[PDB]
Amino acid sequence: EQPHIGNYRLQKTIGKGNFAKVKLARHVLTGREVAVKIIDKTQLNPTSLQKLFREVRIMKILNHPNIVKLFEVIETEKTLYLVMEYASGGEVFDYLVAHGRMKEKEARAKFRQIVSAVQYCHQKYIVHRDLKAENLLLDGDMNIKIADFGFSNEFTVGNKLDEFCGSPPYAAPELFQGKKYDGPEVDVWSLGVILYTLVSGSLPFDGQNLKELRERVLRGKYRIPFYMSTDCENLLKKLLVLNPIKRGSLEQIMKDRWMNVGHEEEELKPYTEPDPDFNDTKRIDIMVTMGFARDEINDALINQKYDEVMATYILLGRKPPEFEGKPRSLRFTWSMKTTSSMDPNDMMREIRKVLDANNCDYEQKERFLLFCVHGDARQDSLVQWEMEVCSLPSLSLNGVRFKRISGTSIAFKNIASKIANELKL
Repeated sequence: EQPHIGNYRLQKTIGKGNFAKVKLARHVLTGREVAVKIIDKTQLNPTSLQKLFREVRIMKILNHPNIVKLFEVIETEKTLYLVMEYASGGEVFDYLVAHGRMKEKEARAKFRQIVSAVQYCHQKYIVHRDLKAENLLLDGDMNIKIADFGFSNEFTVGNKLDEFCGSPPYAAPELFQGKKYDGPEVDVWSLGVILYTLVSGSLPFDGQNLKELRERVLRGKYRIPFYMSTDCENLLKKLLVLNPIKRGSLEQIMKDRWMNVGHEEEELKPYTEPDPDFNDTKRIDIMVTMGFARDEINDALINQKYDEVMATYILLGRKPPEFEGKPRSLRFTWSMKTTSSMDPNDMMREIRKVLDANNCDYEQKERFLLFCVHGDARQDSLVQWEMEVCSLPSLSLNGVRFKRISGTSIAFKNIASKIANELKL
């Protein structure tokens, strides 16, 4: 029986991977929603267990509105639990699944938040090294929420790193060569791969094998589409520079023309951390009435070890759940390809038939939600995802929400697109 861990009631899985799985949960004392990353302690070798100490250490010190925040760390002998901020809006590549290549003015809104977060990290001498699409999540307001610092580490001027941990398509060419790197320049490369992909719909480098992907990456030439602005193409000449010394630093990037069109007054400036507010008396007096002793509270916030007591206090300064006095009414990136007037239960009968024809297996979980799976794990093509029928802000219109649980974004986009093209609603 595992419905609970610590003070949390665990819910569905919202993320899965080779060595970690994430579940949505509700804190039982304060009602807030969280994501719980479940790391199995028995399958770690010397290197992965040094990454996990680096991961919890680094998340303890980042405090930025577009970086997933840590709430509590709970340990057992064989399992480690990181309780963190739940990003309920999906991932930034959902725009490309739903709508294809993004408009530069919309890509700029997210890329300003991504660069703000990533440069805030580089200002605290932290490099992410896994800035790939799967790690750019969105909250309920579609704000960027950068996640999974598992491959992350600190850097110091004068010292160099040698690990290669991130995804090959987003990896700077120094990594492909086994070359000792300085750090923050491999994220600046990797952000150029992200921006090229959001405004063009596909990755800048790709081959049908790693040797071809490596060769294309090292030559550093990508396709300039007809619809791409000079401004955007001049910025990628600052991100995708083959020589790491010649690549801009994100401080310069912030002052690039393309990142500030539409923002002439408010230019993108380095984010300055707020001041630590570990003495909010309203939240302390709420905790004492929930059964915590004032001294235990004060000590826990001075010791800063992300235990039960510190977790309740952080969670209290998050928006409470709304007071309580059939498809869901949700705000998601709907598309006219999947919007319809048809009765939702016949919408699911249609969704289930199309899944069968493209050899997708699924399991019904709620009245309007399926968990779907397609591909073969040998071909790096296995992908799992949710499909839910949700209402839109009108009278009888409903859509189909796709959310990836597992698998590559590339493979998710292929299978989700093909289902959406063939839904007849």
